[PDB]
Amino acid sequence: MARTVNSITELIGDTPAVKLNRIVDEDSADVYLKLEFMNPGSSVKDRIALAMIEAAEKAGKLKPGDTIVEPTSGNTGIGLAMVAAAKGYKAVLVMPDTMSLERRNLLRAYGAELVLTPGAQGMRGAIAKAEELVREHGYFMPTTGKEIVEQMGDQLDAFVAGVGTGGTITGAGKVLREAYPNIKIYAVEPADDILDTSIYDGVITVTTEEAFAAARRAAREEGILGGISSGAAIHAALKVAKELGKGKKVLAIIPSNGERYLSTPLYQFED
Repeated sequence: MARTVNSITELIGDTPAVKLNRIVDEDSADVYLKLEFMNPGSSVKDRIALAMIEAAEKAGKLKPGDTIVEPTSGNTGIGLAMVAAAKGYKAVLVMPDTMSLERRNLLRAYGAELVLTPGAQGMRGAIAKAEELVREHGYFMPTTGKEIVEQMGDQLDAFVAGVGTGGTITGAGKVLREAYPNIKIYAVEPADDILDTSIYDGVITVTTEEAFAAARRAAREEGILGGISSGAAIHAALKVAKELGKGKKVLAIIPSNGERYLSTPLYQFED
């Protein structure tokens, strides 16, 4: 059970699922939280970062020590910086200039080179700058479901995940529906020629207030400390769980750890 590997990237994935025992009413289905912050980069985005780079390698678009440019932000940026370092690639991350000095310290610690774009232009601005760098320098610019089946075994009634996890949802769903034909999949979002409906059955909207409440509660009562998007998923999972009722099972994705959001109002206290 104690494992030995050749690279930290091999640690990405196979995240554990923890059954909730206190914040769930006696009437609800059982709720399980898959902790993606258990990834080496501490977020579900370690997965997409690894996948992006492995696709580039498989496609012969990358050779040892090559430079890769990528317009990115948030947890995906951290994931790419870590993966690039472990793989030996030189990462040039084009990111909206909205992060703190310490975040830049983190990214640079992995050897990533940062190119900061206008904060007000968001990703569009980053994307534009990256395409610019490519034309000037010629830089190269480029499992969750399986794990869930293994962990949930023969039964899973509902799957819940934030829209911030994007393709993770999209990809895990194909596996889940095949293992659990009757499963319902819900995409969770901030309150703020046949159609394919396979990605999700319904959208669940959660207010920042509801999100804060759920994350604070799970942290206090279960010792599970997630970020804001995590509180939203928890609230959604509890909601769905109440409708399903006893004997049923719900699993939700916890994308990141609260330790990365201590400067936000999430765990802000009076003093």
